[PDB]
Parts: sequence; structure tokens; C-alpha cells
Amino acid sequence: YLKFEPSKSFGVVVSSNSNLVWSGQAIVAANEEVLVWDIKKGELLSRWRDENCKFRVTAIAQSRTDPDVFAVGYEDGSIRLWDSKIATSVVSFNGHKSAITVLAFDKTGVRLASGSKDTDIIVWDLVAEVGQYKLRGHKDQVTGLYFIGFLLTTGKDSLIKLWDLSSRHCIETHVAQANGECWALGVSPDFTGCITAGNDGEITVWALDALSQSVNFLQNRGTLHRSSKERAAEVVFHPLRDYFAVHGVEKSVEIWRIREVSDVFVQHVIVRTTGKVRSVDWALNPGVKDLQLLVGGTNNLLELYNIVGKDYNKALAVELPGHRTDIRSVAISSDDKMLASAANGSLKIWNIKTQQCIRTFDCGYALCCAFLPGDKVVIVGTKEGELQLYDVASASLLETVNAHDGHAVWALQVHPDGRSVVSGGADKTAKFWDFLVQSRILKVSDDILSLRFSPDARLLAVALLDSTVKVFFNDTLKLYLNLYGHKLPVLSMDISYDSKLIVTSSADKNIRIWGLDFGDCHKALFGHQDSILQVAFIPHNSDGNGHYFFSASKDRTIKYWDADKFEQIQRIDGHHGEIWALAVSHSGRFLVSASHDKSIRVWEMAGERIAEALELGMTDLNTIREWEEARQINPNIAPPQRNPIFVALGNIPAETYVLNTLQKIKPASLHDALLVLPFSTIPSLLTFLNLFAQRELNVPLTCRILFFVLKTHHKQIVASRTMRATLEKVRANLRAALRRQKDEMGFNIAALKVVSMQLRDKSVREYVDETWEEKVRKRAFASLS
Amino acid sequence: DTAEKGEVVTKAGIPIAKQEMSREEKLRRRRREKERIRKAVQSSGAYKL
Amino acid sequence: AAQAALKLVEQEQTLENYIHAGAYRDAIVLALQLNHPGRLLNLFTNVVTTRNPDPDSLTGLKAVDDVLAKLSDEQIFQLLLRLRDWNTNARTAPVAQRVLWALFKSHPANKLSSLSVKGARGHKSLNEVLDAIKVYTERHYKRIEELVDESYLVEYTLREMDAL
Amino acid sequence: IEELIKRRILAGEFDEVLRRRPDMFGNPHGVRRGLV
RNA sequence: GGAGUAUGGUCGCAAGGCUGAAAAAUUGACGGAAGGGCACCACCAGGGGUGGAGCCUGCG
RNA sequence: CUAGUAAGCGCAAGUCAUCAGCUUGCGUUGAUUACGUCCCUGCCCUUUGUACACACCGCCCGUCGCUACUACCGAU
Repeated sequence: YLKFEPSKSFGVVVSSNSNLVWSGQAIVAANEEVLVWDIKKGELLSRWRDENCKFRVTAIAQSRTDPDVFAVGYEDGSIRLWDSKIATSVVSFNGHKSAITVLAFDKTGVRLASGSKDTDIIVWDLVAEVGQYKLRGHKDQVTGLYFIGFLLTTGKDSLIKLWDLSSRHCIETHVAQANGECWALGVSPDFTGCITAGNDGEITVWALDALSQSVNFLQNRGTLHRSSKERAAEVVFHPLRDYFAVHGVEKSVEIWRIREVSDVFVQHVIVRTTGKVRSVDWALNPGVKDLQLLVGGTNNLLELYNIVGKDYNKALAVELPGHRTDIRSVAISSDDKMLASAANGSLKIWNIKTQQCIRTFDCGYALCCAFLPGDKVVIVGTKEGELQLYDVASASLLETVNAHDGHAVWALQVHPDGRSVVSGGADKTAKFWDFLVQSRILKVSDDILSLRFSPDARLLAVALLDSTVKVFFNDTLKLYLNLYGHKLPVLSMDISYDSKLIVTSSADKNIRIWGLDFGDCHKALFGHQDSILQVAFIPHNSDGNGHYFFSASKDRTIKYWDADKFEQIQRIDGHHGEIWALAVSHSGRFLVSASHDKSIRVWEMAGERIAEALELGMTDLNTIREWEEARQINPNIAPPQRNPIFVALGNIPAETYVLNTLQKIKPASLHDALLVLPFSTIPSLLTFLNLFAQRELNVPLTCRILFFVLKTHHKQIVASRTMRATLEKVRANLRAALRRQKDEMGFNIAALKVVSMQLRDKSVREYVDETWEEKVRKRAFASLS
Repeated sequence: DTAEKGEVVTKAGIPIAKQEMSREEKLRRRRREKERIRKAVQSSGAYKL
Repeated sequence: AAQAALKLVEQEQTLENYIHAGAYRDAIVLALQLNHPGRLLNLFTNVVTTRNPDPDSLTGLKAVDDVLAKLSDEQIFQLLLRLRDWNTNARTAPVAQRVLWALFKSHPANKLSSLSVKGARGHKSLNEVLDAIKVYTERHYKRIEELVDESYLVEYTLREMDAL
Repeated sequence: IEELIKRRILAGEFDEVLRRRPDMFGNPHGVRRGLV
């Protein structure tokens, strides 16, 4: 039951997320890991590969004033601070919910902003390693972040937002686009201006200055428009000269210069790139008078252009350590030391121990690929119905035949003896080519999807568009038998080395285990959330495991199964774009995995409560009056040093505290807790009520609890003495407060009587006639009895 | 039943506008209302590709 | 609609800044202009509870007194809608009491009679909303009245402690 | 018997007495007795 | 002869297997905090069995 | 186990199921001890409705689902 482990992972340069970085080194993001290459020589300097986290990362940031320490923001919402001196995440922050979108570093690098798709923005002390706080604006997700302290940010609702840092809330807002969406944010590093790129290609330009009155810092000094009316992706300034670059995801970037606003800024150049650029990045090099623009193109490429200052030239490039459009097929060698790699547009073969590409060919499309025994030569069936033949040694194309007209040849199977190949197309014919020439063709009902030989070259089986399978004899092409039951067309097949079993994978999210003697389905099995792409046995039962097999499925999953017990023995995660192809070692020692991830991987008490609150408020009043005596003696610095719980509650006054913590409880319980209070607690409560009346609030409550205290202890109060002055205070305060209230509302009802009668007099009658009977509320009052 | 247009009444009977409302209170009042409520053939190219 | 929305969000956030500042006067006037009574009520509660009132100001802020004296009739009327709600509540009643008290002390009853708004139709017309105000004020007046009739006890007991 | 219980509790039916109101007979529509 | 009621026997259908054992949801799924009501399967005052030895119905 | 109750004491019957290695009756004598409280343990029920005056209260909180819209990403 040897479980398998990802041993290698490669074939790739920058994924389709943003945030390229330059240092003469290029810092790009793989799927999970973050790797650095040299641009002069295409050798990667290193990788930053975290064994703990498997989420993709999409946010990459360099600390200003300190390189070699770098922040990354993942798909889950985590933050990792690494070094380049040593490939170690020094810290991780897990504060958001999903997909850290924008990062930000301090001018001094002690502070870090994290903006996410989950729309909340969390700042981070970088020496206390704490979520400092959490600015909450932004009805939808952030599309930009910058530090000034102060913060400027833009969110996808086309909303630009200026927060303070010391006083945690925003002070300025504007909209970029009334109906559109601000997508990108560009800041003058000298804090003079800001530009907002919105989805029409509209670049609104803004001037910036560096509270009871009208604060105004930003001004829309105008708007501009680029040529591309696409969603602009990113706008990057020159750190030194007066230039910047606008782009969306396109094969073009518009570099404009700095000298009305359209006069201020004109397009310097527009660089056409070979591919849709994902992310742009700046580079300046020591000793050049040029501009090193480092673009990372969505089709898995790196490009370096030189811009002259007072035309572009494709100066440097990185394409060879990975394919470019989408990997489709794989054929690992019989000695299992190299492998052919078949992508749309390209074919690259690679040595596995170097995990490094050795040869490269251009195709148009690559449906399927397979070397020929001896591994001298390789074969690709391609979308146009056609068939192309290359060799690995001279690195050339040998032959090419039109297998089908334009009927994409879906399946390719070398003969087990290795003197013929068979080819199955988007036509109704499966052809047979002995090497070559065409030995024999096969006419069927529908278009063939997949097929395979028998390891003992004795049978074959085909898997058709009709959700079915036709097992035929190898020698003569007679119907052995047929398979059904799959509701959707069977996508792949695989049979046992002893030709005793078949797994059949279809797009109906399940596989079938067939017994190959009369073809009884030994077990139908739903085991994948999506369309299972491919299935593969191990050839060798020399380990004693030959009826174990593997399933690659559209939910980014590989699953390891045993047919004999019909059980899941392992589950294989690790890719994040949908897997397309995979292959097993001839010895079965490992396996390679090709995905739309564009990677290949190799796998080996109540009153008591108010009593204490009263006590706390007494202490509060004591330190407050003492602080008053201090500040009255001298206006020197004097902190009141209230309780941590008061300052945790936001410096609220003690009276507010006690009234709130009393008003929380229900009335009956109030009656009883007020009852249960003891007499030492009484006069402090009296002083609180005195404060309440003097700063009157919830006056019926105050009177009520007052009278309760007095009646339940009417004797002990007239026993004591120190009550007397306090009771006089509460008498004066309460009597004046009640008088104030009553007099005001009595004024109110008086004036209301006046205006009501006057209104009636306005609304008496106008005409005078014989019918005076035109001269009243009513209510319903259902009663059941 | 006598509420204003952009605003809704509270259970306390206090006027709040949905615009002056916060998102958090919005979520919580949705939760309270729901709480009361609960108390009551294709191409092979597309297929393989 | 676009330029109106630009203005709206501008004034909305500047309102927010006023609230952060405690810029009470302009806060209230733009709060009236933006018609949102929760925040408006919060402001009213604070301004009747400043803890340092001008002894001459009817509300503790002569600026608020001035702007309510400078109110237009329609502003007055929508305010009255908010007032009748806050009078219906009895926790909010004193704050609901103080403002109309100044508001009555500001404007003459001839103007108050001659209020004519287009939004006076059905239940939300003048006689009715003032009527509801009348009844709820009556309830509270009764409440505080009997409350004072109770409160005389502390004078009695004080006189007793004088007797000893 | 555990099987039968399972069937009924899934397909929820019981032969329970219910709380029939005392005033179906005179209030066959069951009005609320307050404001209308 | 009519109308019913039963009763049994006859007859036709039901009685042709892409197949090989192990959802609904504007209403739902699951918590949590506070507050009440209760109970010799809770607290508290006690009482009283069995459980030690012998006899044996029963049950395992 | 909280009132003719715990317990004691015998006397009889022998009821279509059970029960004589006992069941079930009837009478006889008859106490102590709490008779309160949700603190522990729990169990249930509030936070919707089902009636209006006085009176009082005053927008519970969490993680997800389903729905409409918005825009994004990548194959065909």
C-alpha cells in the first residue's frame, strides 16, 4: 500500500495572476510557489515552495528600504513573508477570508496593507506581527492600495477612498466612473497625482495635496483615454523618470510620458507583445540609458523590452522552461528518463532527472503524442486530422501524413510489438499504419473518442461518441463485444496487463470496472465530482499491485484505486487548473501529471454584577476628580489612567457605564437585584443617581430605582447622617430636572392645543348653503366572544 | 404598512433608511426576518476539450 | 442621474466626516438634506446630551437653535414626521420632547397653521400627525407628572433627617 | 419495526391527536380578536 | 322474465431487462447568548431498599 | 420516597392474560423530614404570530445554504 508523493513539479513560468517583481533578477509566481529567475540566462535562481500551504498565490510585494524580504498573498487569504537570502517564509498572517488581491509596504517597511477579494483591508505591524486594524469601506473588492499616516485605495465599485491611519476611518471619497468600474490605480511616487483606470479604458487623473471644515485633497484634474477599450489591468510608473505604462490583458501596452491633462501626458510608445500580457513590471538597469520593461504574458512567458527615451525592441525573453498555450499530451520514454510534452503549438521533450527541457519543436495543434519503441522518434496526431513524425536526436520532423481530412485524430496507439500504430479520428474510421504505410482502416458507426490495444496484442477496444465501447479482436476485426450503460460518452479506457479487467471513464462522473470475460461490469463506481479525463493502470505486477490504477478528473483530482477490492486507496491533490494528461512509469515507480494549471508534477449574580460595576465607577470617579485636582494645580501632563476595561470600551464615562449595565437587565430581575444590594453599596449608588440627575438621562428609571431604595430602607437612611448632603444634592438635581421636563412638555401641549384649534379655524368652511350636514376617527375592535 | 419609501421601520418603531443602514445591520436584520419566517448530445471537441 | 450621484456620495461622506468630528450644526443641516433619521436622531440625542450646555441655548447649542429657526416649512414637516415617531417611542421621548419645545419656541403658530405641503394626503396630513403628537405627549406628561408626585418623598425624608 | 418507523419519519405522518381549536364551531374562519 | 346480491371457473391485460447487492429551498441546515418555567431520574433535609449469609421464580 | 405517604401488622380471595417458589385485595397502627430554589445536573419554552386599556419593554448574536443582479477567470 505504498502511497505516492509529489516528487517534482515544473514546466512552467508565470501563471495568470499578477504582480511581477524585479530586483537583474525576475521574481514571478508559479501556481503555488514563488520562484526567481535570471533574465540574462534562463536558469531559475530559486523557488519559494511552502510545504504547508497549497493554495495558489496571487499577490507579491517587495519591501521598500529592505529587499530580500517579500510578502505574498494567496488564494485562501494568507500572507507569507519570505526571504531570498534563505528560501524561508519568516511569518504568515491569516486574517482575511479569500484571495488577497492587493499588497502594500510602508515607506519605512514597518507597516503592511493587505487587501483581498474578501473586500476587507487589514494592516499589519511588521515588528509586532499583529493585525493592527481593519478598515471597513468598499462595498466591493479592492482594486488598489497605497501608503502615504494616510492610505489611498480603490475598489471595484469605481470608488476611491482616503483613510487616516491614526484615526481609523476614511476622510475622502470620490467615484472614478459613474456607471463603470475603476480597475487600476497609479500613484505619482512624489505624491502629486493619481490615475484611475476604468473599464472603458478611461484614465481619470487627479491632483493630490500633502477636519470640521471641508477637507479636499484630491481633485479630478481630468480624464484621458487609451486606445484599447478593454478592462485595463495595471498602470505602473517609472520610479525615476517621467513615464508610466497602461495595460489590460492584451498583446499591447501603452507607455505614456509626463511633461490641460492631455497636454501633460501623451503616449510615449505602444509596445506590441507576442502574447496577452498578464502583468507588467519595471526594471532599470545599472549602466543603461533605456527602459527595461518586464512583462509576464498570460501564455506562460517572460519578455523584456527596451524602450528608448528621446521604439521598443524585444531584448530578453524566457519561454523555453515551459510550454505556452495549454499542455495536451504526454509520452514518457520506455527507459523512463525523458518524456515528450505535447501542447497546442508546441512539443517539448524533457529529461526527468534534470526535470529540464532538452528538445523543442513547433506544432500547430497537438491532440496526442507517442514516441516509438527505441525512443528515437515520436509521433503526434493533430487537430486537422493529421499525423506528424519527428525524431528526438536530430531534433527534426521526419514525416507527415493526412490521417483524416480535418477530423481531429483523437486517439493514437502504438502496437505492443511496436511495428504498427493505430489512429482514431473525428471521422468514422480508425486507421492502421504499419511502419510507414497504411495497413488497414476500420469503418464504424460514429466518431471514435479513445482506444487501446491489449498488452498481449490479441484484442483491442474502442470507445465511441455513442457512449459505448466496441471491443474487437486484434487479428481480424470482428466484434468481440460491446459496452454500454454510460449515460455520457466514455472519455477514456484502460485495461489490465493480463487483459483481465477494464476501467472505463466517462463524462457522467463515474467509471466502470469490466471483467473482460464476457465483459461483465464488476463494479460501476461514482468517485469524482467532475468529468474523469484519463485512467491508467500500472503495467508491472512485479510489485504485486498490477490491478491498481489511477483516475484524473476535471475537479483537479487524481485518485488511486484498487480494482480487486474496488476501493479508493489514495486521493491526489496538487494541481489547480483542470488536469489534462498523465502518464505512468513503465516500471510504475512514479507518474507525471499535466494540467490546465500548466504544470507537470511527478509523483513517487445580577445585583452582584451591578455592585462591582458600581464599585468600579466609584474608583473611576475618584481618579477622575483626583486628575481634576492635578490639572487644576497645574496644566502639566496628567493621565487619568482609567481602567483597561474602560479604555477597551472606548473611554466611556462611568455614568454611561453603570446606566447601560443596569438598563441591560429585565424589569422583574431589576426589582430583585436592586432589592438584593447591601447597604455599603447604597450611598455610592446614590452618588451615581446624583450624577444621573445632574446630567439627567432615563429620568423615569432613575426616580424609580431611587424610590425603591428609599422605601426598602427608609429607616436606615434616617438613621445615618452622611446621606443628608447627598440626598440634598439629589433633591435639588431631581426636582430641577423634573421641573425642566414637565415645563417643556407642558409648553408643548399648550402650543399644540393652540395650533390645532387654529388649524380647525383655517379648515372650518367656505361656502354658505342650506346643507350644513356635511359637518371623525373610528376604530374596529374585533371581539371574539 | 405606513413606512416611508427608502426607509423601513424598526421593531422598536424607529425610522431608518436602507441607505443610511450599514451592511452589518443589514445582514443581521435579514437573519432576524428569516428567523421569524422559519419560526412560522454535444461535439467531441467540447466533450474532450 | 450620474452627476446627481457624484454629488450624493460626496455629501454623504462629508456628512460622515461631520459625524466623526462631532460637527453638530452642519451635521444636522446636511442630515436633514439627506433625510436619514437614524443618524439624525443620534445627533439629536448627543446635542441634547452635550454635558456642557449653553444656559441660554434652548437645545444647548445656539447654532442648532439658529438653523431650526431658519428651517423651511417642508423641512419642518418631514421633521415632524420623525418627531411623531420619536414621541411614539418612550425612550426617545425626552429628546423628542426637547426639539419640538425649541421648535415651538422658534416659529409662530400662524406659520404653523399656514403650513401647506404637497405631501399632505391621507393619514400623513397635518391634523393627524399633530394629533398623534398630542396624544403621546399627553401620555408622557401624565407619566412625569405622577412621577413628581411620587418624588416628593425625598423631601419628606430629608425633613425627617432634619428632625433628627 | 425499526424499518416502519424509518419509513414514516422520512415520509412524515403520524396518527396524532392534534390541538383542534375550541372555536372552530363558532369561528370557522378563526379571526383575530383585535384591530381590523 | 326483470332487478339486485353473492360464488366459482373460463378468457385478455397487467407480464419484454442500457442491465448485473450494499431531493426541495425568497420557506432550508446547524449553533451560541440572555431570560423564564419545571423535576425525589435536579439542588437541600432526611428516610428507605438492594448489594453481606441461606432459599429459590425469573432473566443472561 | 414528600401525607393516611416510608414502614410495620395480619386476614381473605384466587376471577378466559399473567400469578401459588405468588399475584391481588381489604382492614389495622402510622411518624420524621423539605414542602422552597433554579446554584449543580438536566429537560422544556421563550427571542414569531394567537386581543386592545392603563404599565413596561425597546431594533439578540454566529457560520453557511437557496435567489436576483454585478463584474472577473479560463478552456470549446
